[PDB]
Parts: sequence; structure tokens; C-alpha cells
Amino acid sequence: VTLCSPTEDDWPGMFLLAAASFTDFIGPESATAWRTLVPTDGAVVVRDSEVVGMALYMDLRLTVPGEVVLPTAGLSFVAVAPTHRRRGLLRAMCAELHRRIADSGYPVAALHASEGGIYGRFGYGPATTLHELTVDRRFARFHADAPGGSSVRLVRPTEHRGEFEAIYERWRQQVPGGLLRPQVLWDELLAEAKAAPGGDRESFALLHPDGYALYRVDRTDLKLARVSELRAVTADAHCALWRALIGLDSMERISIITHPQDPLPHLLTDTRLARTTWRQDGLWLRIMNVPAALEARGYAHEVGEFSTVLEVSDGGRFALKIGDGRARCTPTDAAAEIEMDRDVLGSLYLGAHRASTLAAANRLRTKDSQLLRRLDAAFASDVPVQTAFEF
Amino acid sequence: VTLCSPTEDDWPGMFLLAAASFTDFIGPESATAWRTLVPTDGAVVVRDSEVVGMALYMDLRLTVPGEVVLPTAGLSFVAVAPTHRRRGLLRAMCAELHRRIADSGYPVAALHASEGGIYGRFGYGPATTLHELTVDRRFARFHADAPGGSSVRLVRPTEHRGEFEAIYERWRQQVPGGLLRPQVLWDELLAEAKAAPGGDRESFALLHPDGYALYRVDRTDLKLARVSELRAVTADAHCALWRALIGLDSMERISIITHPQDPLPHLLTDTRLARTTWRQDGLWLRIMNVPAALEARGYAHEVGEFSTVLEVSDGGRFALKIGDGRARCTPTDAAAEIEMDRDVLGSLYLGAHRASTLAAANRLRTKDSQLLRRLDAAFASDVPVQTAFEF
Amino acid sequence: VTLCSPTEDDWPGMFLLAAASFTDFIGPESATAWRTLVPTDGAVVVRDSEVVGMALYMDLRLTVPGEVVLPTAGLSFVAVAPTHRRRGLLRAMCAELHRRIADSGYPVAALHASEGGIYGRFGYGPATTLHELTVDRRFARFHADAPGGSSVRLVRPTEHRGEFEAIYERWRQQVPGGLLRPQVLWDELLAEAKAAPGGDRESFALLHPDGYALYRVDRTDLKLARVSELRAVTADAHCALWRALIGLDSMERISIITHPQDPLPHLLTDTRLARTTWRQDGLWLRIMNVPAALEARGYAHEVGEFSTVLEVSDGGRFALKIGDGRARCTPTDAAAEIEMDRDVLGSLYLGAHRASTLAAANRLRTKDSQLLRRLDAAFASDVPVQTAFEF
Amino acid sequence: VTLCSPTEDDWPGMFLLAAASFTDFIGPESATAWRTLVPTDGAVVVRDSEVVGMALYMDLRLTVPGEVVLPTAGLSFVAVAPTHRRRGLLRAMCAELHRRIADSGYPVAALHASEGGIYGRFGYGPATTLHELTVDRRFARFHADAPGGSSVRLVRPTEHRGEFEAIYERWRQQVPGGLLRPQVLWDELLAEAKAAPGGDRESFALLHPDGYALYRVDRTDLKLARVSELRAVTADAHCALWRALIGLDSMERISIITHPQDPLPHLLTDTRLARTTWRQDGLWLRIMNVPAALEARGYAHEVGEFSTVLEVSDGGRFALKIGDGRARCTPTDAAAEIEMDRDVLGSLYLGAHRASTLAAANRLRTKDSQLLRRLDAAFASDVPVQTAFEF
Repeated sequence: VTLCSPTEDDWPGMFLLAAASFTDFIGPESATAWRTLVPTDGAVVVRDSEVVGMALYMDLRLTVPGEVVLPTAGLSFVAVAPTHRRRGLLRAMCAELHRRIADSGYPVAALHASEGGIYGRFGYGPATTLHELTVDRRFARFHADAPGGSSVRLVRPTEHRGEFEAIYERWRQQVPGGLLRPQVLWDELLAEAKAAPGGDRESFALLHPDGYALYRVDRTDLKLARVSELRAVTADAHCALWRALIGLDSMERISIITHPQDPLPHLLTDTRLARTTWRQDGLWLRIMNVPAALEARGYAHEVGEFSTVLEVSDGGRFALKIGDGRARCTPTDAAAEIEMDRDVLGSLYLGAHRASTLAAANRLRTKDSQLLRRLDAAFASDVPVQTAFEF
Repeated sequence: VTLCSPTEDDWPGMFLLAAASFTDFIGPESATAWRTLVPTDGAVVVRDSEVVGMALYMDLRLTVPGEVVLPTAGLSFVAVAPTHRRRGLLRAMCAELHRRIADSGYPVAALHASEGGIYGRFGYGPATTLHELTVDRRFARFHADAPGGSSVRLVRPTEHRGEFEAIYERWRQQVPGGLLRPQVLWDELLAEAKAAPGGDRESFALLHPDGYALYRVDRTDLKLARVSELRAVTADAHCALWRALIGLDSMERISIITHPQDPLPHLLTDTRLARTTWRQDGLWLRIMNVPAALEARGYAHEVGEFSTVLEVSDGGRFALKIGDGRARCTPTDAAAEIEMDRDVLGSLYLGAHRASTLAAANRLRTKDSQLLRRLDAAFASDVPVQTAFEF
Repeated sequence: VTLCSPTEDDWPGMFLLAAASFTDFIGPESATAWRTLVPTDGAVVVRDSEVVGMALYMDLRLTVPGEVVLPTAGLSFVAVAPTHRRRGLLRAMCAELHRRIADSGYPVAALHASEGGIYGRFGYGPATTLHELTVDRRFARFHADAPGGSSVRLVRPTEHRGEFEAIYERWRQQVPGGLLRPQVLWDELLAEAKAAPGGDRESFALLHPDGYALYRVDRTDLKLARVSELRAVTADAHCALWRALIGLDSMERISIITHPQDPLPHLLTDTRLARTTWRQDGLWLRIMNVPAALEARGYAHEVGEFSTVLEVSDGGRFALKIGDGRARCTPTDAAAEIEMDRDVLGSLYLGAHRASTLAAANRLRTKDSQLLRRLDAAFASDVPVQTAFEF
Repeated sequence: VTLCSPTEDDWPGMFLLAAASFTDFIGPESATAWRTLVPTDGAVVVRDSEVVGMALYMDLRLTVPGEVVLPTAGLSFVAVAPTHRRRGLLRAMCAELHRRIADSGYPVAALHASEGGIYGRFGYGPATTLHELTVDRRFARFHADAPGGSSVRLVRPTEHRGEFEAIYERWRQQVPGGLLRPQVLWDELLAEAKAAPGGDRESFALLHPDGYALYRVDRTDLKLARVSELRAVTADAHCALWRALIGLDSMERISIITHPQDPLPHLLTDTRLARTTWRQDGLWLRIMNVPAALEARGYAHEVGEFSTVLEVSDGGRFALKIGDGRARCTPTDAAAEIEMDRDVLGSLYLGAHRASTLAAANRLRTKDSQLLRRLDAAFASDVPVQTAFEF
């Protein structure tokens, strides 16, 4: 059992482990596009010889509150062979990649979790929330106040790549949770827009100057349209796209994976028709450098200047001063007024979870309720946190 | 077709309409307890003779942000005979009760809606959100940080009426959404705690000095425990009660109807085990007197003093100044900076919906994004808004 | 193994066999009302001692085409103990009751079949067709042509017994399939209109001068209303009752067991909303005396006078002359032009099945296609055949 | 927004709209065969540029009662972009095609409806009824009277194209509802008889000199055989084919979409085993020229000569005389004795719906019940109306 950066000779063994571990992993061509985002020394393997564990990170750009873009290490392709469970391989691979990520200068790492109970203990906190809305479009009527009461076109996705790329780039720079989507991932997205024999139906696009929706009819439920992606930069675009989707007269239901502040339900005379059918953690964050992360993000201007001492368990103790939408985080040995594990800070960081909610579970400990109200307000995001794309 | 306050002679016809309209309405004894909350002149009927429509309000006490208690008219028992649909009976009954409620001095009216598309047009906005959590208790493990790692007792509800009454009274005065629960409604709750032949199983209670949970095994799914009510005044009580519920070793699943900020998921090593299985509007609010309602509630101290001009459609135009957690609302003919229908104000009022979410659906119109951020912050509640009991 | 008319001493053994054979049979009081319709010598039992088989008939009045009412022997309470199958007990009981029925002067016998494959071989043919319609009332809109665009009242069934009795009496005399419903069966119907603990919900009535509907919410599906009985004497009544049922705004679906010519679907702008969810044989008929039955019923006036020779297998050969809506059936030894088993004649008799459909299955044999067209036309009923009540 | 006959340049935009509107539409090759049936000027498009609406008709030959074949315009490929709903595009396209169809000389138009509530208002009435029968073949036993108690062969459909073509041609000329099936549609049918990866299983044929059945095992339910098409010219063929289908000993169930007078249930000792699992409108008809349509069809000989005055709403008033199986329809200003919308006449026209059923819904208005009986009898079809193939 040894832990190494893989050589080219290791990749067939990594693709066998991948196929056996991930039901979405078709075969080696599955990985080509994503591999271009893995830096030199971004991957570790464990050999017993054969490959019994693997983990890597990709170079990403994540938008955080204040429209600040952070270099982010996206952990992905993590697998332990079913023959090698409970032998400390995940712990060993995560410790080595975290050493490399921190030494390389990334202030944050991120991942999407296969189960909820694994990554907390490695300092990742869930930072975005996925909300599935299912609309019974047969009853849906737009409110008299709704915008746009056509600027939308029904198009073939492959013929409008340029326009999708440009709208997404505007959206990802404005919204916390936004990720830069490189060219190779647009290649993969547009390849999945094709019908497959025995697989997905063809995807169609609704295109507005300031938004798009990509949707396909369900494989088996022919009265359900699933919107894979909806990116809108303006309220007018968001409403115009939903008017077009509610015009899919052959469907009974339209489902989308969105965020908890999606305004859709308020566009309709009956808010109850936009039903929440599923909710789950989206992106998880591990803050790698506490002061660099806290200083980088913008904070709410509504809260007056305040100072506190924050201790992150095994993460340092810092004097935190927040004023004029900005934070100064400096080392101190003064008594801590707030204490939390690293994972909790990652949950607070994009505004998805309130400090006072975490305090009520004792995940965040303070004796000052005023300080809690001030952190709740300051860490809030003006623009609601969304989830970009899974990795 | 005439609209009158009912005489005693009208009540058998009202109970026939009730039985035919409401599947929960067993018979006349169904109504006795609730009728004691209906004031003189709190009820209207439409006769064609026989009873073809009815509506009433009850005298309630609703807690709003800042622990302020408002007299509230609770609309209930609203029904139109299936023989008399689309003849303007609902409009006529709602206009007459709203006249009586406003003339009597209530600043707010409230209801629970049978469907989402009816009450918006009468100025009611959804003001609380019901979130059903279903926990797979076989996997649930408490986080190392969770409190209480027994102060809880398994008891017969009927033997501890005094202690439930006293805990609920503390909870309803502290939480926005809280309602005073009068003696007659405790009589009805404890009567429903009994097993019924062909109906519900017996209810049990978990009792802590500072909280209680009332739960029963599902009629048909014998591995599901449904928690009808959980009221906890402290974090320690909330965690101790959930430790006891996760100790129902004969169950697979525990379900509760709670609110979106319930800290339960953060108590567990796997936050995903507390699954959101259902979400719906809870209490709806109609603001009857705009300035009296806005002046009564407390506002967030974190936001600096600011002034604006708010226009409610057909509700008056007012100069609104919010500072030091308090608001002054006075009549003005100055140009409006914010405009919204009455229903939108009711949705904002307890902090359940953000002004910026309503603005993105064009339900709230302003040309100032700074003003929107300030209203979002000021209307926020420090204590998350919960739903008391249905009526 | 002996076959006898039961003594009073036999009835406890008959009620044990009944309880074990029929899931609807609660206990001895189940039978009291129905027993008053069983004549002296209307029942047979087989003893092995204990009761191992039973069968009886009731005295009924059946309406046939031309508004003619026939004395009818209604076979019911037929059971063989599970210990005594395949020993010829059913054959022995049916042969003895048929001897008694024919000797007593009944021209027809009738029954409702527990399975489709038993009674054909004893000369019963299915003569009515049950069609279940399920309406998604949320979408239902009445056509501009539909009548009545309120004469209907929502009432308690027990308070309007007189009016239901009088409407049903008019309906049963006008419609083929109609049965006289005696006082004891009204007592039983109105007793089933009560809610039962663990059983059915309370029944309500919609009452028009010229029709009624009795309906109840489903035990388990609380968004389904089941109409147990709808009797309307005029088109206006039928349409007015359906307007009231489509006004059950708390339901998603309304289901009724009706007949194939129910005009309901044509009342709606979308005929497809009245969905056929179930179809089955209703009343079965055994013609006991061929000439008396054929002479009694009226025939279509549109068909010109014609003569043929009909042979019923083991039922006699007759010269049949049909003209001016009337038939003369007289014995002959002349060559048969039409041949069929007794069961086929029972299927033709109320107009539910076409002679040309039975001919295409070779159940009716003729070499004359003109004769087939003439029988199809003559045996047709102007008023569509309905099913009264099960027995 | 302009309405034009499409140029070749319009067809890619029409195929995009088709793919987005119709789940069965695979791609451009989907349309080749069907396009050969569209005449010059048989298609309209709406451009906004891009294609936002389309509609066309095909040249068909429809059999009506009396074995008369009418030129029929088959409306198909009707779609409005989801971006352009509720703007009058369907009304505009239907008005233009109806002008072209009427000017070209077609006496009737026909379609298959995607929903039941759209085409009535454009004068189409449902004229055939689809009845799905599902047989539990494990219990099915043929009656002693059933024919053929082997002339049937199990064959590969592609090897017997000539024999299927010749049997179908005999069937379509004899049955009302029959359509000429041109060579290109046989090419498409036999191409769908092939297995597809991820799609349908291989089709097999049962072939008799005087009938055929094409059947395939269900994709997912491997104990269900679905009969796509059964065409039999004689009773012997129909019975022999069902004997072979009931010999599919590896199946539990055989399902077919047939018509309400299918004699199958009468072939079995238990008629209940042929269960009605689904019922729906099949072909819809718009009578374009009232007198030409009424004069063309044959009428029942059993009804004596009679005369009336029929008014079709916005369709003309005519003196109708029916005798000796023939009708004379001539213009008159005499008072109408019968009145109905154009759609109602289309529902009556092939004999699928009775005049007296439509009268009971007030869709057909007369003060003469004798006249109603005479129309019911005269419009009846001797050969039951069937549905040929969808388009």
C-alpha cells in the first residue's frame, strides 16, 4: 500500500476503479475533457500491483459574495476499491491532496458529496442548497404583475454555443456559487444534448438575449420535461423563459433543480403549483486559509462596523473586524468570543446557512446573542447563492 | 340570495354545509370548542330557504417580530355549496367580514388556505412556510458538538396538561407565528391524543422542563412515527427531544411538519438524513391597517436608520422611517419609492419571504436596489417564523 | 347429501355459509330486509348434518323495452361450501329452483354474477353493461349547449326519503333494467348512508325535482367522490346534478357506475375528461318461457313487419312475426332460419347486445344477413338499458 | 407574424418545431413517407425569422357507411411553438387550411386529436371510438359455438408484405373508418416491425387467407403481448387469429386497441376475461359540405321514408329526405325541425354516436322524439365503425 502521483501507466487502473465506482462513468473518453482541468501533481493513487484508491482536484474559479472570484481546488474522482474499505485510504489521500492544495496557494477547496456523512470530518461544510421544483403546468397562470405579459426562441443547442457561453459567463461572475465553465465542459454539455439509443431524449433550448433554458422530455415519463439548466441574468429573462416552458402544452409537469430563493412561485397566481419535490446539499467548501478567505469576500453594508475574536478548531484564532462591506482578519491570542469547526465556516461562507441556525445546533458557540445577529447579517449575501454545475 | 349574521336556527344548515365541504368535520360537537372563539357578529351566512354559503372569524393573538402580540381575526369555516359556485358568494362574504374586522379594530387577519390560488386576490399573502422533515432514524448519529451527549420522560399526554400548557405559552410569546392556544383547544388536542377504532393510534409525549413532543405511530405505516407537535424553548430541550425520538428503535422513519430553519439536520453527522419530503405555505396574512401593522412590529437593529415612501395598491401611500428597531408610518402624497399589492406586504411581514425575492417576480416595484437591500435586512426576523396550529 | 326447502332451523347454517362466502355479508341482520322478498318455497339448501349449499330467488319487477314490467325471479345467496366443490351441488340447486320458477309462472329469471364463466351454461346471458366514468373535475367545463347555464339542493338523505322514493319509481318504470325497489331496500340504502367507524364516510344527496345523486368521499382517497346512485327522469335534471357534482371543489375526481349511453361526456367541452375506468356485465337474464317473454316486450317501430322461424337450443322452435312494435311467437316445426342457445336470447332481450355482434361470434346462426339487420333493429331499445341495483 | 405555404427552406424549421412538439418524431426521415401524401399547397407555416406554427393536410380515402369511399383531407403535423401560445396562430392556420380544403372540393376533413378540448370549436366531432381489450389468456377457453374448433401461420412480417396489403385493402373497403394505406405507409409499418436497440421488440405476424395480426412483446412487461393491428375480413379469420393469440403460452396478457363491437368477448366461455382497460375518441370528422356528405353515405333500409329540415349552425339549412337507404339534401328556408353544430354532425356521420344520446346532452335540438328515433335508426351502420391507422 503506497501513495503516489499517477504515471500515464496508472490511468487504465484508475478508469477501471472509476467504472466500478461511478454509474455515470461510461469509459476512458468520459475523462478526457475533465483531465485537462487537473494540474500537474493534482492526482494521487494508492497501489497494492493494482490501483485500489484515487483522488484528484481540478483548477476552478468560484464566485463568492461581492462578485469576487477565488481560485478553488475542486476535489473529484475520489474512490476506494470495494476490496480495500476501512484501511485509512480515504484519510491518507485527502491529507496528501490537502497538503498539496494549501502549499499551492488555494484559499478554498470544494466538492460535491456522494453521501452526506463523509466530508464534514475532513473540514468540508455544505455551502449551497439544491431545491427541485416541479410545476403542474396545466394549472399555471402568470400573475398580473409578472413581467412580459416573443423575445424567446426555441432553438437547437449546438447551433447557438456562442450565445449560451456568453450568457453563462455573465451569470457566473454575478452569482455566488458561479463557476467558470471552460471550453472542454461546453463540448461535453453539447454532446449530452444529443439523443442516445436506449438513453436520454434530444435536448432543446429556449434562448433570450439575457438567459437560456436547456430541457429534455423524460426517458420514461413522456409528460415530464426536465430543465437541465436555466441561466438568467435579468428578471425579465427569467420570467420570459418560464412563460415559454409553461407553453410546453404536451407536458403535464416541468421539473428544475434550482435554489431556495428562485422567484418562480411568485410569478404564478397559485404559488403552491411550484412544488418542492426534493432538497439536498449542493456544493461543499473547505476553507484552506481562514484569513485569506474571510478577507476576500464582501460583507453586507447594512451592519455597522464590529470586531470579534473567532477561533476555528485547529484553524487558528483571529481578530475579525467587519465594516463597510469588508473584513480584516489578523492573528491574536486574545480570548475567543466565537468558536466553530472548519466545516461550519465553509457552510456560512456563501450565505446559504445562518450563524444563528448553526448556533442552535451548538456547531457555532458564543455567549453573545448580539454578536450572532451581527454575523448572521454580515455573512448574508445580497444575491442568493446558486449551484453552477456538478464535478 | 341574502347575506346575514346567522341565528341559532342557521347552525344545523351550517354544520351540513361543513360536513359536505370539510373531510375532517365529523359532526356538530366538532365545532363547540371553536365556536367559543367566534365573537358576536363574527359569522356570516348566505341563504337561498337553506344555507348555501358561510364564513367566520375567530379572535386570536398572533406573535410578530419583536415579541409583539397583535389581536388577529382568524378567518375559518369558509364554504360555498357545490350548487352555488361562480355566483360571487365568496366575494360577498369576504367583503362583509373584512368590513366587520376593520371596523372592529383588528390590524391583521389570517387564515390557512385550502388551495394556493384563492386568497391572494382578497389581499392575503402566505407569511409562514411548512417544511416536512423525514429522518431515517436507523442511520442517525448525533454530532460530537450536539448538546446533551435523561432530562426527557416518556409520558401520557392527558396526565401532564399543565406542563404542556406552560411550555407552549412560553414558546408562543417568543416566536413569530405563535398563537395563544385557549383552554378549549387544549381540550380538543388531548381528546385527539386517544386511539380511535378504525382511526389514529394512541399518542405519546416526550416531556423536558423546557419542551415537549407529541407523536403517534402512523395508522397504516407501522415503521413511521409522526410528531404532531414539538415545542422547545431552549436549544438543549430541542436536542434532548430529538435524541429521545431517534431512540424509537421500533421505527424506521420519524416525520415532523416544522419550519425551514429547524436546526435538526445540523445535530446529525449526516445532515442529508433529515430529508425535506414536503413544503407548503402555512399561515396567510391580510394587513387590514397598514400603518398600525408596520408600527407594531420590531425591525432589525443591524440596519441604519432610513426613510422611504411605500404605496400599497388600494391601501394608502405612507412615509416609512425605520430606525433603532422601530418604524414610523405616516400618510403622504410624496412620490412612491416602493409599490406592492396588500398581499405582498402580508408575505414580508413576519420575515418568511425576502423583499428582493418578491422584487425579482415584480410583485414589489422599486428603482432603488439599495432600498431593497435595506427592506430585506429590516423586515428580517432574528427568531425564525414558525407556524403554531391550523384553524 | 339431500336437497330441501330450508326450515327456520336451517337459517343459522345458511348465515354461516353466507359469512364465509360473501365479504359484504356482515351477519344475520344483513338478510332480514332481503328475506321478506323471498317467497314461500323460494329457497333450497343442501345438507350433508350441516348446510353445504344454498340458493334462493326473490320476487322482483323488471322493466323491459316498451315500459312493460315483468314478474322476475331474482336468483341470489347462491353458495357451495369450500368443502363440497365439484360435486354437482350448484347444478342440483339451479335445476330445482328453475323447476320452481317455471312452474310458478315467471317468464324471466335474473341474477348478478360473481364471475363471468359460471351462469352461461344454466342459460343466463349478460343483458346490461356497467360502465365506470371517472371525471377529472378540475378541468371540466360545461359546453355552451349544456342545459341549466339553483334547482339542486345539497341535503341529508334520511330527511328526504319520500322524494328519493318518488323519483326512483318514475325512473324504474321508464328505463329497461329498472327494478321496483321495495320499502325494506330503501331502509337498507338509507342505513348505509351513515358513516361507520373504520368504514364508509357519511353520504350526502343532491336533490332536483326530477333527479337525485347520492355520493360519498372515498374511505382512503380523500380527493375522490364516488356517486353510489344517480337517477334522473329528465335531461335538465341529469345536467343540473352533474353541474353540482363538478362543483365539489375539494375533490379532484368524481366516479360513477353508469351505462354506455350516459350523455355526461357530451355535456363537457372536453369529452375525454369523462374517462371509462371499468366495464363489466351487470344484470344477467335467463328467459324461462320464450314466447311469453318475446310477446311481452315492445319492439322498434322503424323496422317493417317481418316473419322468421327462431329455434332456441332445448327451448322450442317458434314462428316469430314482428310488426307495429309488437311480436307474435307461435310453435312451429318449420325449418329454423335463426338458431341460438337460451343465454344468447337473454343477452339480446333488453337491447344491450346486437344480434349481428353475437352472429360474428357464431353464438347466433343464420344464413340471412337481411334477417340479422332486421333483428338488430327490432330488438334495439329507444331508451338505453340501465342497471337498477345489485341483488 | 405572417402565414404562407412553406418553401423547401422552411422544412428544417418545421422539423425542429416537430421534434420539440411530438415525442414520436425521431428526425427528418420521420416525415419523408408522409410528405408524399401532402398535396401542393397542403401546408401552411407561420414565421416570426423562424417557424413558430405549422399545419398541413394529407390526401386520404375514407370509407363511410354503404361502402362509399370519400376523398378526405387528413389534418396532421399541427404545432404552435411554446413561445407563441394564445396569439391566435392555431385559429389562423385552421381557417386558412379549411378555406383551401373546401375550395379544393373535399367533402370531409379528419384528424386524430392530441387532447379532447381543442377541435370541437373548429367543427370536428369524434366519429370513431378506440376500445382497449386486455385478455388474461391463462384462463381463456373458447365457447363450444366458436368457429374453427391450422389455417393460421406464424410468419415474419417483411416476407409477406403482398398478403398483408391485399387483406387490408379488402378490409378498408368494407368497414366505415377504413383508410387506403398507400405504399409509403406499408414501408414505414414494416420498418417499425424490426427490433430497435433500447426500443421495441421484434414484431411477429399471424397470417390467415382472410386476416392477419401483427404483435410484439412489451418492452418492459415481458408477460404482455400487444397486438398493433388485427384485420380480419371474415368471422372465421377473426376467431382463428384469436385462437393463435390465446396460444401465446409464454404470455399472461394479450392487449389490442379495437372497437366497441369487437366480437372477441363472445368467443370465450367467460366474456369478462376480455377486459376493457381504456376507451378514447379515435378519428374526428369535420363535415366541409353538408349536402355532399349526407347524400354520399348510405342509410339503414329498415327505417321507412321520412323528410325533415336540418339546420347546421353556420352550415346551412336543408330539407333532408331519407328513403331506400339514400338521402336527398336540398337548400330550404322552411322552419328547422332539427338543429346542431357542425361538430355534432361529424360525430353522427359514421354511426359511432346516437342522435338520441347527443339530444340528451342538448347538442342536437328537436321537439319531435319520433324524428330522433328515425335519425338514430337511419344513421346507424350495419358494419360497425372501426379506426384504420393514426395520422
